[PDB]
Amino acid sequence: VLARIFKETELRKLKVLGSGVFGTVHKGVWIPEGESIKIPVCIKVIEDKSGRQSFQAVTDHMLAIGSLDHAHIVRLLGLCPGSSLQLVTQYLPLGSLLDHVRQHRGALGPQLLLNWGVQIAKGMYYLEEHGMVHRNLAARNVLLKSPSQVQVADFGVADLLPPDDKQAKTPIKWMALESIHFGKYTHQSDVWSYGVTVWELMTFGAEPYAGLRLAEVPDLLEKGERLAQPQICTIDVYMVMVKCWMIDENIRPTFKELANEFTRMARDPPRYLVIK
Ligand SMILES: COc1cc(Nc2c(C#N)cnc3cc(OCCCN4CCN(C)CC4)c(OC)cc23)c(Cl)cc1Cl
Repeated sequence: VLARIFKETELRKLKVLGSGVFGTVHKGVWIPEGESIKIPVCIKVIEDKSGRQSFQAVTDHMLAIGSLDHAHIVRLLGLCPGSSLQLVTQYLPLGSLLDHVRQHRGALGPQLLLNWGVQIAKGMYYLEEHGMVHRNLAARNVLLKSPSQVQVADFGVADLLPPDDKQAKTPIKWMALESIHFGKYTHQSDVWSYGVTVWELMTFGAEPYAGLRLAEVPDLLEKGERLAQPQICTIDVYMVMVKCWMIDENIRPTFKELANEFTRMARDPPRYLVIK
């Protein structure tokens, strides 16, 4: 695939859906010139409020995000350079998997939970096979394309911005220790974030390290503390998560191994998730 470079005139933002550190997200419309059609899209505006740099040039890394497509990632339809960067995707109205599980909780049933572990790993495996480091995997950035199928969103976006060493800006509770301590991001550090994400699913959207201050999270990890075993998880599921949070980057599983292992468990869900 190949992403489109939009003219500013064929994009219109219509409503803010959210706002974080990696930009503001809008419901939008794509109006391709002269075709008499208005296509619903989702628009993420990235503005560098720290250093006030522009995004007028189409970098190799923006083209890399735009040449990826897979059933379990959100395709980047295109972008629109400018003083702020606009990223354009399909609009997925069903929203985020985090909100879904928080609302329905155990009513979702064990098959769907394990199936989603498979799908997120397959999406991540695709991204790894194409050399794309996500840098911000989390249950909030897994989106429902359908009631049963999810897609990994926001891959590559953190790299669109240069680091600011000015003295909360990054998602500490989802990050591998090597990323916190050294700013190093790899497919192996995406595996750590994957383990947190599937922990979010099995707890139905509990907050990781619920009541501790962010400053204290690295020290607890080095001392060997980890997210607790979810109530529905048998020891076999939890052990897959624990291997994801090894400080040794080389002991963590691969995305191929993770998709394989959740495939095997999804073949007999109640032997692995026990939902009262
Ligand atoms: C464009 O670029 C990017 C966009 C995104 N984020 C989203 C992507 C994608 N992709 C796709 N689809 C999304 C749909 C959303 O809202 C749907 C449900 C909300 N409704 C609000 C109003 N009430 C009445 C009903 C529910 C949404 O909300 C925040 C974010 C979405 C990301 Cl994570 C990264 C990049 Cl680079």
